[PDB]
Amino acid sequence: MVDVISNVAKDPADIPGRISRSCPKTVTVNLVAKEVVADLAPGKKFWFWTFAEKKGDTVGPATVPGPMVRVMEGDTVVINLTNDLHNEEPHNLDFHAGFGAMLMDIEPGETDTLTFKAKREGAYIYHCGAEGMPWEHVAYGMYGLIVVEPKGGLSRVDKEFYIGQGEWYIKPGIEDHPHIRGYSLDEDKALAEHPDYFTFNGHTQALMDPSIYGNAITVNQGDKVRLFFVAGGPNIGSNFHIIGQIFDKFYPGHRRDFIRNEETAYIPPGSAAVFEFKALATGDFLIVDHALFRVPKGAGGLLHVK
Amino acid sequence: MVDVISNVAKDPADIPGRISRSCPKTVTVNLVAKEVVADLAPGKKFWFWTFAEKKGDTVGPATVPGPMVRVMEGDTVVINLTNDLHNEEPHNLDFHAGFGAMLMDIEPGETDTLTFKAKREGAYIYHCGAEGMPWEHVAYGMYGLIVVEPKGGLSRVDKEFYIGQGEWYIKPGIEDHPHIRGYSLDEDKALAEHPDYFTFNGHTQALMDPSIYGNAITVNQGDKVRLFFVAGGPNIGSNFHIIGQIFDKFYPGHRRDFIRNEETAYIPPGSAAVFEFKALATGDFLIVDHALFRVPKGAGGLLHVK
Amino acid sequence: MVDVISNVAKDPADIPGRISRSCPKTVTVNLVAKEVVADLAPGKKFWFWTFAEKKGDTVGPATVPGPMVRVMEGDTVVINLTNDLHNEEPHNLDFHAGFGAMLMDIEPGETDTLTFKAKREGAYIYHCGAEGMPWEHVAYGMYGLIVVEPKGGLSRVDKEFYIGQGEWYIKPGIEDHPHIRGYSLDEDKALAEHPDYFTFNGHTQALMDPSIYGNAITVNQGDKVRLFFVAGGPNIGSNFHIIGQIFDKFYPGHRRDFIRNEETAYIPPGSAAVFEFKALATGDFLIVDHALFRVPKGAGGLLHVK
Amino acid sequence: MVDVISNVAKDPADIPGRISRSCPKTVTVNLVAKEVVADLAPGKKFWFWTFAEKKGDTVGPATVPGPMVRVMEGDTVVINLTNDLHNEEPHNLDFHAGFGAMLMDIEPGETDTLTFKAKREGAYIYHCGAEGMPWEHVAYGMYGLIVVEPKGGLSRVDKEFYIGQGEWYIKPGIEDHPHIRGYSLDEDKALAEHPDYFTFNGHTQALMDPSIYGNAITVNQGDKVRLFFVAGGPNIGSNFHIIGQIFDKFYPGHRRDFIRNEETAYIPPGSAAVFEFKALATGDFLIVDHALFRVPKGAGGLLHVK
Amino acid sequence: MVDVISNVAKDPADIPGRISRSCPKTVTVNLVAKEVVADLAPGKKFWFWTFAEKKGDTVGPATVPGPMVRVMEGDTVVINLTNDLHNEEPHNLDFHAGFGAMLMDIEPGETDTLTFKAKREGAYIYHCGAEGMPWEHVAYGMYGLIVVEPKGGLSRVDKEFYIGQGEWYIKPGIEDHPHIRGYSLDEDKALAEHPDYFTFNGHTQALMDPSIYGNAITVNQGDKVRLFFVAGGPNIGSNFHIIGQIFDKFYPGHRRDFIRNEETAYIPPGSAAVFEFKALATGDFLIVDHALFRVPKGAGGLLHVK
Amino acid sequence: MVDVISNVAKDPADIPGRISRSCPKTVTVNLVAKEVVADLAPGKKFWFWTFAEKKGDTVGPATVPGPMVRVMEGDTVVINLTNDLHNEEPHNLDFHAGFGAMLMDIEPGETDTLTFKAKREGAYIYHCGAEGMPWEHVAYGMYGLIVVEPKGGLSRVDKEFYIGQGEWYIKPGIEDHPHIRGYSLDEDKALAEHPDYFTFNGHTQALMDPSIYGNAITVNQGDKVRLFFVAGGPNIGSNFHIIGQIFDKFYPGHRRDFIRNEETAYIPPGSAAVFEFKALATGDFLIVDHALFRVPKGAGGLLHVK
Ligand SMILES: [Ca+2]
Ligand SMILES: [Ca+2]
Ligand SMILES: [Ca+2]
Ligand SMILES: [Ca+2]
Ligand SMILES: [Ca+2]
Ligand SMILES: [Ca+2]
Ligand SMILES: [Cu+2]
Ligand SMILES: [Cu+2]
Ligand SMILES: [Cu+2]
Ligand SMILES: [Cu+2]
Ligand SMILES: [Cu+2]
Ligand SMILES: [Cu+2]
Ligand SMILES: [Cu+2]
Ligand SMILES: [Cu+2]
Ligand SMILES: [Cu+2]
Ligand SMILES: [Cu+2]
Ligand SMILES: [Cu+2]
Ligand SMILES: [Cu+2]
Repeated sequence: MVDVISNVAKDPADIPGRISRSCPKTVTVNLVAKEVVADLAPGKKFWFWTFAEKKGDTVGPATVPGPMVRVMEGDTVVINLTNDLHNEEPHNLDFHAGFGAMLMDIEPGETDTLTFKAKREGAYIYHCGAEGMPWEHVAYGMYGLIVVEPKGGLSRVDKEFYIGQGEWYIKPGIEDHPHIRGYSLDEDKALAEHPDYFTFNGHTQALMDPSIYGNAITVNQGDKVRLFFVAGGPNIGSNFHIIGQIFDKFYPGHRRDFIRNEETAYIPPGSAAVFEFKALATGDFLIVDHALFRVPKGAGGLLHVK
Repeated sequence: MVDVISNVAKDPADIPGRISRSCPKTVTVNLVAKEVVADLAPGKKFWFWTFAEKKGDTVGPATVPGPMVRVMEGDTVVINLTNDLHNEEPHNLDFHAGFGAMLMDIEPGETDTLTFKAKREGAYIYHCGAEGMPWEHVAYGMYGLIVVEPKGGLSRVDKEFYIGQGEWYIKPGIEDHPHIRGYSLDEDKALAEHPDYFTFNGHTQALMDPSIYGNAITVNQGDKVRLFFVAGGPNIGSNFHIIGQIFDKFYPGHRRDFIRNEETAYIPPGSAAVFEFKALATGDFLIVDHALFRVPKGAGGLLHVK
Repeated sequence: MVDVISNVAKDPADIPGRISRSCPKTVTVNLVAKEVVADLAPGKKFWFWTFAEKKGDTVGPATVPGPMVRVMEGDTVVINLTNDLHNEEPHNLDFHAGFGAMLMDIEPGETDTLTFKAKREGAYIYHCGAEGMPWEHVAYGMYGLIVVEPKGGLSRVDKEFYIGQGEWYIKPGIEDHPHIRGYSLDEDKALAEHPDYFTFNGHTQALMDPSIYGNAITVNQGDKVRLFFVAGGPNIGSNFHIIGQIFDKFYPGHRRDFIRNEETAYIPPGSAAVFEFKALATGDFLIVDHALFRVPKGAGGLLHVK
Repeated sequence: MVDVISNVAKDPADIPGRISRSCPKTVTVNLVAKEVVADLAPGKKFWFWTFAEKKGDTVGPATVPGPMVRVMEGDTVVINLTNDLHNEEPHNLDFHAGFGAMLMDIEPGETDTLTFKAKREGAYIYHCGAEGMPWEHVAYGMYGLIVVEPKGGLSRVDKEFYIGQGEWYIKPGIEDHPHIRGYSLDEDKALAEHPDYFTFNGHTQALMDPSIYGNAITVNQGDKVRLFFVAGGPNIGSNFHIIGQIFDKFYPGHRRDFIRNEETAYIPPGSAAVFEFKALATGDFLIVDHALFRVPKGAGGLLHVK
Repeated sequence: MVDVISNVAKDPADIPGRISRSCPKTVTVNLVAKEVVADLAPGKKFWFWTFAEKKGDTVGPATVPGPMVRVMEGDTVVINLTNDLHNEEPHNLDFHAGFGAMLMDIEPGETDTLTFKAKREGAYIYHCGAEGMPWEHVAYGMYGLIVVEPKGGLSRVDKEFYIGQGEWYIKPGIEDHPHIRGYSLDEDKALAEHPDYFTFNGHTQALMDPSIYGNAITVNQGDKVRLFFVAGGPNIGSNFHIIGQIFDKFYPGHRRDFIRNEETAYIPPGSAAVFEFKALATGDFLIVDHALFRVPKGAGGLLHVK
Repeated sequence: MVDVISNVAKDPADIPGRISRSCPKTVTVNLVAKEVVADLAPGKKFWFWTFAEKKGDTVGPATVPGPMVRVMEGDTVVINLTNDLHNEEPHNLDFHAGFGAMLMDIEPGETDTLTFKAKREGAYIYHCGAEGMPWEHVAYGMYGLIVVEPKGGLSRVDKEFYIGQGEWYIKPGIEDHPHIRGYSLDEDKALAEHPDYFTFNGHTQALMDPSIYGNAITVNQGDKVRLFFVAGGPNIGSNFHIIGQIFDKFYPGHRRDFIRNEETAYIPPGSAAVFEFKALATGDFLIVDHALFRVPKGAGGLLHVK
């Protein structure tokens, strides 16, 4: 029987450590595909397909976006994916950071390993592309961010965070688990690109609710901040912008190629990027897609400066 | 009782003077938030929320986009905002050009001053973000462009213009002023991102009608032209392009970071940018968003070369 | 009476030869506007307005996107357009690569020549803008790509291809040719930006069907690949991305201005660009817009690496 | 009767203040041409022609190289030159930092003003070019350094110093002042480019003797150091290098154009340049021209790191 | 019997025409090696070995430096060298602009052709390297400048000039032509690098004497000036500098690689370079090597600004 | 008693292996200071002070320039210097590649280790600076080249070589070893900068004599060649140039900062640099300082292309 948890919100501080090395290495991460029911919005239970990071023998939590992977250019990257036994649909990986870096569909219970070399630096998206239906798998929340830093790592910053944006089309009733009163993917609404809710880090109120990481992204005044951003979509890009903030550096792919002083950057679906800004002003600031009516739909977050 | 004027179209030549100085200064502008009824489209009266520039004791006209602000990097910028006495909803400022450069909601009648230092160069958007509902306030037309030029100013050009694009969702009847037969904002159409009309400089026929600035943007052949462009949205970006024209320089944020020879540039909502092109061909040329069915809806302008 | 052919799919290998010269020249191409009925999707006949390239006395085939034009910066470009006698609506050219490079509407039967100098390098779109209704003419498939290479030509690559993306709004019945059972343009669906099908190179299954250029784009492992890409629209841009591939170079307009290591690039409607990537991984790879539900609608292609 | 002082050594710390402004200004300096007898080397009295800086009503000391002038690009530079009453030969100015920035020969007693605009940034040499014999006038020590910093000034550093290198050809006996037992310029040795002594800051032991600025150039470990360097010549350039030090930045003329990590830089006679290096190692370090036998001849200084 | 002419001074305006083409071509020049007696200095007859340019059937004059060659990058360069019948020593060519671009020693009377492709842009020196003794042949004045401009040519300028610097060691008596009372090369003085005279364009007073090209280099105020400079040596480089002038651009080899705002540039012997400066100041200005005692020896020229 | 060998010529192919790693390491080299008598020129025995590289238990040969050291930026460099027991004067190291990277004078017999971090990339000189008389120690031949390559190493080339230039002042008789008939350093000639011989790699005929490395530097046509060059001096720089060759890249200190297409580059004494060129022409080519009378004095080498 399916697990039913409060939410799949991803902490935007659960980030691997900064890179200060030039020696290539074999970086290795353990992932587990987890089908879960949880609140998408307040009062709305949704059937999620998520990624969870396994450390040692311990696993979870299940989140949207998935766990942030972090490596250096020239490293060898090993992702062990497991498909939980209590899942329904099969799953697999697809890393934009690698050349032909896709796994083969693994059945619930089986576990396979994906090995690939990260030979192009940048922020990339990774996702579930199983059954040749990447649309359906991403739509349910199976997407995360991988960053390949250059040799020596990116310029050091005071605080760093991770945000994944996505849109959701909800149909009441789940085909499986009919006992559960909650929503399932809507093909029609999805095909028509007419979403109901927008989410930052897997929840409509995530980054807006103190209980659900509402004060999670907080920085001291005068700090340099870096933001690893993904647009999971699966259809709508993000006109990303933070109120009262100016992006000193913006690079979608390479550190060297960037625009200075961007206010709002269009991040297309299925793409990741890096934002850099100094927190020169104190107080609360609203993180939002600048398609503003999107914000009421949940494209709304909160940055704190002390 | 509400004022009812023909239109809120903004002259795309009402531009402050070019900057040729390196001495920082305290540049100061007087704004007044003005709720007005006027033609959005021919035969359609709409309830606008606009910005107007006050010179000396004289104010107006009320326009969309709002008045262009123009400063140098390192200047100190002072905006005195006034909320007219005959307004309904409260208002405030939000400048993308400044760090935590937001005012506090001022009530109809009261007047506050916003002081901020412009320490990042570029073209930025400013707007009304009052009542924590920037979507509603921008949707009614409360958006304008500010440019922070580098020290010495941008490279001199023969002719310069100012264009703000926006989309509108209209509901017949205004909740207030029921006597007026005209349209008010539609939450549903707005939330669904399905606009009825598109406008350049606050009117569907603005830049297309000789009476309403139709021949306003005219330049001599062989001239260098610069265009300060804003995408007010509040939801739809602009695939900006001018027929028979090639953009020699395009920079969304910094002068140094630009692409040469762009044909169509995506300007996301809540963003401003600078276009530069030589008028090497004579005659009439259609300024349009390149989502072409948008053009019938009003995303259509006119450039004249003599 | 109208011609009725199986499809208007464009071979993504029918490309002019690479440029290795610095001597400017007068490059000349013969085009013929061809109204045709053909399969848009399997089982759906659509009324197309296309461009065809005339070599010597021989013409055709009629395709979407139109024939790729290819010149050097400083060349003199001569396009002879002919409007077939059995056409209905008038037509003309509009080249984004030239300054005021638009023809005048030519009637079915008449033939005019467009001469222009290509003095800005880059990948550009060209299209039919006749009757002052570029939306209607582009919507029916009258769009192609022109590239102006720098002097010496772009860096040489092993394999090169040409892809035009577009979206379609279909209404059953053609106003003309009522005898034909097939679909015509839908103003309403088009104005609302709610397309039914998406196409790569003029067909929903083109680049997916072995019969219809399905294995057309095939390259040997370790090859450098260049892709000339257009977004015909006429309303929807393309979040272009190829699965298992990383773009080493991406330039929308100038060769010099580009971003390294892009995964997904937003190509706005009415714009063309150049993608460059090494085929370091073997096997099949899905070419798609990353608005993934678009892929089921036909935004789906196939790249083969041996 | 001539003045006879111990030495004309220039303190390499008597430097104007750093520039942190972008507002152009009229910077003004008062100079006085001073013929003096002093020790060139220990036990060798030489007849010097020097420049001295007049502050307020007070003047002196007389030094080689002359006083460092320091301005910003776009400033207006005013140099009042005075030729002392007890001088013999006439004198004038010649600034490499200005376009046609030469005075006219002023007679002993008379005083003229040189006004010029500094519209090209960089480190330049200035000198006495009177009587159309710049060789004779420079040979006697009439040379100094002027730097035109960019707007905003050069990047700030912890410690800054000023060094002028020169070579000397000495003939016993002065034509004038026969009573004095000391040396005068040797035409023959000078014409043959065979100097006897080399000097840093006007003395053979200057920068080597604690009494004569020997510990004058001292910096704390980990400090950033900037060095304003002139090669007075008048015939021999300087293969400038500091032992145990690496120049992180070296620019002869423009800040932007520089080589990173230079060990020894050739500074041609009649040229000035800027060296930048971090003092990462403690202890004493020998400043020298790398024509090493030059060092015994006096091309030898001392840098201290604590 | 040997010819005896007044001087071998080269007009610094006898320059080929500017290049405004990108089409490679086969540029061809006819040279004739001419041994001549003439004034090196006033009252001093010297035995010169020079190059002369043959146009059509007409040849001469014989000059130092030799005739300026001027081509575009990618051209094919053909130099027909002739060794006059009344010469003594054999001669040949050696172009620094070409890969293995050396002729074979041609005997007096015989004529050979040198063909080479100019595939690296820049200013280069060419000279006589015959008998494996390039020192002896260059010492007598057999050196000239070749420039390979990029495709399109260098940026256009108002006025352009050509200057070759050299030093001379003179021995009274010529081994051949004993009847002539004049000077021949001195091995000892030459080997010891102790020259007697310095020359600009083959004469000590050339560029200083109105009769001998003294007012030859004259430009209008506000003009852009370009200078093609060679350092023939054969031993001493030139600390080139023009009084009252600042070099806006200086490139020894490639147009792209240059330093801005140089005052004095060291040009090593056997090297050529390009100087660029605006003539913003009127009047007379002294062109000189900044080894100033060199100027009395003849390293002295004259620039006029009106 | 002193050793007496034929010559101290250094093989310009005895070069450490190319670097293809980014992992910092502790690179370690064993040096031994060796006083030796040998032929400077044919028939002239000179008293040399040289460096020799000790591999394992085996040492020698003794050469000028000393052994080439080769490391990566960020490595830790360990040089064990030994002063042979049969030496007279004490010795020490001085690396331009390190911050305060000087040893203390070690007595004949004693052995010390120099540890330093190479944190600035480039080609540098190292030498003996013992007894505070670097002039005397370098003059006798105690100088070599160290290169700090960037992470990943310099771009790979087909063939690589090592050349050290120097000048010599010789006095007959050695103060020590009076039995030996040969020459010792001349203070006077040295102080006056009037050298007798010039040498490439420690011998006048080295690189010119088949027996003494005359055909040592040989490369196949079409090969890319890199040259690590030092100017030991100790007084005269090198106007380095190779006949029939063009330097595609020239960097004195940093790989990034370089000039393209240099013909002759001035390398000041006490400096090292990197030259890069393609061997597009076959046959013999003369390597020389372009102060051509220097070539007869021994500044003459030989490059072979097959
Ligand atoms: Ca990315
Ligand atoms: Ca902007
Ligand atoms: Ca383009
Ligand atoms: Ca300078
Ligand atoms: Ca050159
Ligand atoms: Ca170096
Ligand atoms: Cu899945
Ligand atoms: Cu993807
Ligand atoms: Cu408002
Ligand atoms: Cu905003
Ligand atoms: Cu048409
Ligand atoms: Cu178009
Ligand atoms: Cu004087
Ligand atoms: Cu000077
Ligand atoms: Cu000759
Ligand atoms: Cu040469
Ligand atoms: Cu020693
Ligand atoms: Cu040294």
